[PDB]
Amino acid sequence: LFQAEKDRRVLQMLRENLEEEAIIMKDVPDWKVGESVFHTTRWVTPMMGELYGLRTNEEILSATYGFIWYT
Amino acid sequence: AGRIASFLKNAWAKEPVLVASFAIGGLAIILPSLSPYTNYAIRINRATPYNYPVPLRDDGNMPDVPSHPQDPQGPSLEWLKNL
Amino acid sequence: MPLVYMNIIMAFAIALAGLLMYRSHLMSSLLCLEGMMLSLFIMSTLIILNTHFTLANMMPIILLVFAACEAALGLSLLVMVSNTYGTDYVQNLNLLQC
Amino acid sequence: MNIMLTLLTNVTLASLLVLIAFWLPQLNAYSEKTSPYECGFDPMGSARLPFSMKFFLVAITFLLFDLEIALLLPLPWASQTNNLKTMLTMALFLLILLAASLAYEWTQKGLEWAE
Amino acid sequence: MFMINILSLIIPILLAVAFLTLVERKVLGYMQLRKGPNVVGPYGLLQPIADALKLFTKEPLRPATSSISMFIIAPILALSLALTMWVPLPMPYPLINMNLGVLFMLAMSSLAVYSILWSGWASNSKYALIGALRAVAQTISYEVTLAIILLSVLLMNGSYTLSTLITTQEHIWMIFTSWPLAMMWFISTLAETNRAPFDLTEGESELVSGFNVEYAAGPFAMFFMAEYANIIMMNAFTAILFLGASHDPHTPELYTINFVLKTLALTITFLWIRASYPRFRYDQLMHLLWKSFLPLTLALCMWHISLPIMTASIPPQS
Amino acid sequence: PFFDVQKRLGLDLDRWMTIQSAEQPHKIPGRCHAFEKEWIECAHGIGGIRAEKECKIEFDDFVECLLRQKTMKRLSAIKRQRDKLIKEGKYTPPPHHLGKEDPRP
Amino acid sequence: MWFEILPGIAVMAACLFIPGMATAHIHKFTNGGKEKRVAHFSYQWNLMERDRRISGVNRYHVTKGLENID
Amino acid sequence: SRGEYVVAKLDDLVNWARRSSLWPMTFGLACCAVEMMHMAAPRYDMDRFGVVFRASPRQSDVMIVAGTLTNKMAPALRKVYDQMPEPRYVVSMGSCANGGGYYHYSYSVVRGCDRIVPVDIYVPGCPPTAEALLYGILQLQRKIKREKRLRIWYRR
Amino acid sequence: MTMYIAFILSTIFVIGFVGFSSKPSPIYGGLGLIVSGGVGCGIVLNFGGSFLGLMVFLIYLGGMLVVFGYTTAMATEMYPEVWVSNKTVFGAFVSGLMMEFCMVYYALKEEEVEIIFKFNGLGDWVIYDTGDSGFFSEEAMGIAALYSYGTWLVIVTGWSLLIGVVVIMEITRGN
Ligand SMILES: CCCCCCCCCCCCCCCCC[C@@H](O)O[C@H](CO[C@H](O)CCCCCCCCCCCCCCC)COP(=O)(O)OCC[N+](C)(C)C
Ligand SMILES: CCCCCCCCCCCCCCCCC[C@@H](O)O[C@H](CO[C@H](O)CCCCCCCCCCCCCCC)COP(=O)(O)OCC[N+](C)(C)C
Ligand SMILES: CCCCCCCCCCCCCCCCC[C@@H](O)O[C@H](CO[C@H](O)CCCCCCCCCCCCCCC)COP(=O)(O)OCC[N+](C)(C)C
Ligand SMILES: CCCCCCCC/C=C\CCCCCCCC(=O)O[C@H](COC(=O)CCCCCCC/C=C/CCCCCCCC)COP(=O)(O)OCCN
Ligand SMILES: CCCCCCCC/C=C\CCCCCCCC(=O)O[C@H](COC(=O)CCCCCCC/C=C/CCCCCCCC)COP(=O)(O)OCCN
Ligand code: SF4
Repeated sequence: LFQAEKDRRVLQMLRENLEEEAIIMKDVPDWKVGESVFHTTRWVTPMMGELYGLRTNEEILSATYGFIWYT
Repeated sequence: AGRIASFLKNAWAKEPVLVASFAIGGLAIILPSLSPYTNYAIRINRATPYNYPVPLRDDGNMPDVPSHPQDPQGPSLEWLKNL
Repeated sequence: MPLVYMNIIMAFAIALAGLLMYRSHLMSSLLCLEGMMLSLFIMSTLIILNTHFTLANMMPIILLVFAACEAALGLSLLVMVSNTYGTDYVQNLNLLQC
Repeated sequence: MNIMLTLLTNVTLASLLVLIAFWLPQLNAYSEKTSPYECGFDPMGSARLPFSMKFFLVAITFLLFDLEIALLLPLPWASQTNNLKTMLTMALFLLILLAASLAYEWTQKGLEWAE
Repeated sequence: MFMINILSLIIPILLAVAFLTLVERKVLGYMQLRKGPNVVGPYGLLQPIADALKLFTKEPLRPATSSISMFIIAPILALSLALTMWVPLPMPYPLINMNLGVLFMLAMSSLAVYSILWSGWASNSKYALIGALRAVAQTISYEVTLAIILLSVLLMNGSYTLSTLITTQEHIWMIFTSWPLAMMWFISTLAETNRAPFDLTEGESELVSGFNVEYAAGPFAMFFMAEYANIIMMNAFTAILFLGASHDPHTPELYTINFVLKTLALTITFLWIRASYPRFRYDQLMHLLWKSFLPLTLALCMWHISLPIMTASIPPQS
Repeated sequence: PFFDVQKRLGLDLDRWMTIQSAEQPHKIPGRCHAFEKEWIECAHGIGGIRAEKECKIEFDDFVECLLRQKTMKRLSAIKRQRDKLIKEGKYTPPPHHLGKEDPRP
Repeated sequence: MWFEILPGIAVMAACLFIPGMATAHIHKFTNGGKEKRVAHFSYQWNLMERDRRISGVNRYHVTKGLENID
Repeated sequence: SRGEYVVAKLDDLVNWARRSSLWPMTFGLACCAVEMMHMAAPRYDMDRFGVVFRASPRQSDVMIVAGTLTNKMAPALRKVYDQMPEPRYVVSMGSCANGGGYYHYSYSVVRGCDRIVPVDIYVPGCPPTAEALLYGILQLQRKIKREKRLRIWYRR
Repeated sequence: MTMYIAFILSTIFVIGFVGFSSKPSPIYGGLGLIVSGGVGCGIVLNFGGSFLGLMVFLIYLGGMLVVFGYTTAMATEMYPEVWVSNKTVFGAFVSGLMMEFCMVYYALKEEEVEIIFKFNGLGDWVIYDTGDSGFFSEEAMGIAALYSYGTWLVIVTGWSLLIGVVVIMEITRGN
């Protein structure tokens, strides 16, 4: 169950980032929206700069150091 | 037979700390090789499920693989609860 | 590369420059050697943790061990030189020329 | 984050205590008062003169012995492996080599201080 | 709200240190057929307050030949580290929960020796230097043995988490399993805290005052506070390590009372020891720690590695 | 020079630690296990000279996984364009990118 | 006494009582009255974050029972 | 006035703290040091008054001159007096320290330690009894109780 | 850019390296190395390496203590040097600080390549894993694998330590 919820959460965050990208870079000369950086076409686990890139510093700080800093 | 006894007596009279250390270290070296519980410790370590057990795709001729966790097939931990 | 990586690399470069530029004391150069070892430890640990190379996690510890063997070696020499001159100055090591 | 706050609090409290210690009382410092203490008479030489270490070889050995404990500290986690026989053999080998090094230093008068 | 917890840990520790001094004086007095402080306050209960007030209103001296920065920094480091060592201790809940709390105490105790080293060297006087070098020798004597004893004892805990020690000793005290290690640990804690018969760094009869001979008033007070806080902290650590109080999750103050009573017993034993023995010689301390404690500790480390595998008794945690 | 005693005796003194895709304890994978596996299976048996040219795609993907330079470049460009669009004020980022989201389990 | 040493020991015991009970009470006060959650490993941290997410008030200790299944 | 009341109260607190914690330097010269030891002995137990010996001059408040001060020794006494941080007090115990005593007409004896340092209390006797030294110490405590530094500062 | 904690720690690391590389009295060099060791322990902790950071800090503290003891005996130098007691030491310290600041400035606002690669900043939080699994510590498991996987490493390390004891006792013999 945790795996299923994690998969949906990651996919939704990626989709939201894609929708915001489609709006932000509408008028950039030759920007192809949603372009991968890998030649391969298989699934690649996101980098947490890809998931929390367009979010506030509080949730970034949580997702990065919450477990380490929790005491 | 007679030299070692005198040497041990002198060592116990003069350096009991060294005699105790050597005896304890020798026991630590020898005893594990003569104990039936070392295998049990290995089995207990092997019984701990740190990772998820990934199921196998049923090909049709694996009788020993269970189809449900409560099915009689598969490894049993009954030896552990009685230990 | 992030800023932390180049900060560690810069620390290594600074410690190497400190070793290669002797002032008078051999102990100061040995401290620079230990600093280089420390920067190497930090760099290797950061790389291993970032990439989740699990087995390589034992590598930095080993790197520490042979660091001590280098320190204990150097200190030993610093004793002998001192016993010859009453001073650990590197200027006294000039009996052999090129 | 909480440990950082704790460290900052402790250091701040200690520094504040130093500040009150140095700024609350009345200070009358003159040269005789601040002179070094050597039981009523002036020191002959400097306190920055070399001071012989008679336990220097033990001090050097302490470095290697200190790295040995760093090697031995992951043993509680190592005891959870399936290859228990191998791990036990290697742990006993490491301790035996440490004991042998201690014995070698002991027998060759390495633990006796210099006179 | 975490700041309030920090204060609730820090202020009571300092109060306990202040009254420990009064207790120390009274215990020594009654063991010497006298009374000790009984005039300043009823039963001398106001004597520590008078001592604190007197020390902080007295003139602090800065020696002419001293190095000012290290001279001022060293007492700050001493007191700050002494206060910091308390945060991972479970009583029964720690202020800071660490996976490796034992290693944290080891490292911070190893860093607390520099306050005596920097203090002695920065005083720029001969007796202070002799005290600092005695501290160097003391650490060289006890460090390896203390670490190996800690590892051997914790092999039956399964981790370096301090709260797990409560679960380990739910039915029996660890002193019934490792009393030979407990004795060596107690002696090493005496050596680590610079307490009699191992108080060489001060050495009042030999070195006048040792490393802190040039310190006066408030900085001297902070050195004293750090030393006594270290006494209480180390005895609390020993009580957690070898005399495990039973913990009721719905009734934690029962554990707190039990743990405090055990810590007070160990501290009173420290004071009792100070009043009974002559001082060691520091070379004799090194020889005691390296020729007697070290071989037995190595043998017992091998034994405590082999035993859980021998009997199939390995603790749970990874 | 290299005397391959490990290959001759089948000893495996240090080969267990050379690559991150090689039998970790508790089957814990590396961050770039698939990329390294693909590159190794591409370059196996054909020699270094051929592997440097014919397995360049797999190696470039593996390096991108290891250091993520292109990913950081792309994210930096995205955030720079977003900052430019917001400074003159015609973006108005959505409420779920500001902390006003409704989280899912 | 010899029992005149007891008042000082009692004061020390009272002072040493305060840290543990203060920590326990503050843990109860700030964690919903039911003990502070321990996260030594990432699985427990994931559980805590999930509890915070599904709580609806952004507090992990706010526990949702079988009243959320319609 | 409120300020006068406040300075008087703070003055009383500081005086109480200083008189209740008097730390003499571990320092003796002659016969009188034996009676000083007997004052520290269980029968009198100076420690119960808050009076504790300390070796270092930097951690001391009182110098008890207990014995003859000779010419050879006077610079050392002056030096360890100067290294005491303030406030500091000196008690002159015995005839030799008070005025020279039996050795008043000697080529090598300082005729009283008050030629070298200022003295707060003089304790007569050759030697004074440990009870007499205790009386002198309590008199010094009373004298410290009388002093008014904060009031004098306020009336300045 | 988030809380700048890792960057601040790395900068203090570099500053301590400059401090002990300027080569003042070895007392102050040991102090600078101790500061660098503690700060590097903090850096490693901020990445999940609790054991490694604590381990290296504990090792360094012990090592520095021996160095202090040896400095008081063989590198004493009646007027020991601080960073402001000599023009050479102060110049080296200022040069190190200025070079560190210049490199940080060049790599921070812009994206410049110094030797190998370049940097834009972005904070070190970007390159994390997102991995969500485990009832153990990966670092602890990897370190504990030394006694099952790294038999060869244990053998060579133990032989080296024993040889080191023999070697130091041979070197310091004299005669
Ligand atoms: C327990 C731990 C926590 C405590 C929490 C409180 C922290 C307190 C801070 C610690 C310091 C305590 C010191 C107490 C006495 C004050 C000393 C100093 O500040 O006063 C004078 C400061 O005055 C200076 O001479 C200059 C004054 C003005 C010039 C600079 C200050 C500019 C501020 C503007 C003031 C104008 C009005 C402001 C209204 C808000 C210096 O006098 P000085 O003789 O050296 O020092 C000896 C003090 N004696 C006499 C008591 C023994
Ligand atoms: C052919 C050469 C022989 C003569 C020359 C001697 C020079 C070499 C020095 C010693 C040689 C021994 C090294 C052999 C490599 C050890 C690794 C291999 O043999 O297997 C190990 C077997 O090691 C066992 O512990 C027994 C060997 C240990 C021997 C004790 C130490 C003796 C060395 C003494 C010589 C070194 C220098 C002198 C020191 C005093 C562990 O196997 P296992 O754990 O199942 O599986 C691991 C893989 N897993 C994790 C995926 C499951
Ligand atoms: C929140 C706290 C902040 C500051 C912290 C500092 C600690 C607070 C101060 C502690 C106060 C305790 C002192 C009171 C003890 C007096 C005991 C009494 O017996 O003394 C009497 C006289 O007492 C003194 O005259 C007055 C003492 C106190 C005067 C005012 C106190 C005001 C303190 C308020 C706090 C101010 C701190 C400011 C900073 C915030 C006479 O006794 P004495 O003759 O000797 O003994 C003779 C022995 N015999 C009897 C056997 C023969
Ligand atoms: C088989 C397993 C062994 C490995 C495990 C050992 C664990 C750790 C113990 C070893 C640590 C290193 C010990 C160092 C060796 C010391 C050598 C030495 O020099 O000792 C001499 C002393 O000579 C000796 O070696 C002591 C006597 C012989 C050694 C001890 C006894 C040998 C083994 C006895 C126990 C064996 C089993 C017990 C028998 C049970 C009864 C049947 C020291 O005397 P001095 O310092 O010169 O004294 C000066 C002041 N007068
Ligand atoms: C079936 C096998 C299982 C394992 C077998 C284990 C059996 C163990 C049998 C022996 C165990 C003894 C452990 C004791 C370790 C040290 C003993 C020792 O030998 O040290 C002494 C000295 O040790 C001391 O006496 C220390 C002196 C300092 C004393 C300080 C105070 C005394 C202690 C007070 C009580 C301590 C209470 C500890 C427990 C507290 C709770 C944790 C050596 O000194 P020397 O006489 O000079 O001889 C060598 C030179 N020829
Ligand atoms: S006054 Fe009398 S008892 Fe005291 S020192 Fe002089 S001769 Fe001795």
